Amino acid sequence: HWGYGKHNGPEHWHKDFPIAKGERQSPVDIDTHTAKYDPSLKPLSVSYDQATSLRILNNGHAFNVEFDDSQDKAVLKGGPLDGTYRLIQFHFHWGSLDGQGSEHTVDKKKYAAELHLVHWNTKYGDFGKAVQQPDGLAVLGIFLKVGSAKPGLQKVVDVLDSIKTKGKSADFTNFDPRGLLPESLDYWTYPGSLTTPPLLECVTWIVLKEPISVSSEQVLKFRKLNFNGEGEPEELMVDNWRPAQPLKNRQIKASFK
Ligand SMILES: [Zn+2]
Repeated sequence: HWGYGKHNGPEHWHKDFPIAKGERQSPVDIDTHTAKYDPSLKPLSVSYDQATSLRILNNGHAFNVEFDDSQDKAVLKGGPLDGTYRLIQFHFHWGSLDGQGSEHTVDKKKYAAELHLVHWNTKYGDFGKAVQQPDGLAVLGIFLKVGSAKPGLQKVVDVLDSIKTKGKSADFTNFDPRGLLPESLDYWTYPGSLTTPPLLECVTWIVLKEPISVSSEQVLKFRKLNFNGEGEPEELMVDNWRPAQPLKNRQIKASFK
């Protein structure tokens, strides 16, 4: 099955998921000089005050912090978006080394990791229906660099030992995703895809310009996770990122000058 090894990594995915070679695949390189300011964007609205986290799951390719998405509790609106998008989960992609790990790049620069806050358009009723639509999802992407600790990340880091291996979950209530955001909401946006199989072309990407800083120790804890299940050969969950895909007939827009 697909993964991030030599034998089953991104360069193989097209065999089972031909949309891997599609017209609007993600991630992409963000060429900051060619992105264009778009006056027509609306201000981004990130409304996370009423968020209800539920659980954290090691799904074998990342860990997802899952939310109650049965009401409009944690929603994204504005920016390029029409309508209301509900937070369903967030997860990260990260490297084996601090010099790689992000999926998007900025002028070819790779960050140590990238946070994806995944939201679905409430007009489509559930996530599964939303991923079948061209405007089904909105994913807020945030780069991570290594420097100072991120205090709002620590609660995530410290539960990771309980979900070391694929298929493990743990209760994860009362986590506040506001503690993962940078100061600025300036962003780039473009139409793209899921970055994991099934690679569906259903995402409006909103990638923040300002990275967050995490500590060495925090990223090192990400790197102790396992891709494998308990009782299978240990394979560290590292380098779980898809590289940049061709931009094709897309323009990246900026919210800022
Ligand atoms: Zn992701």
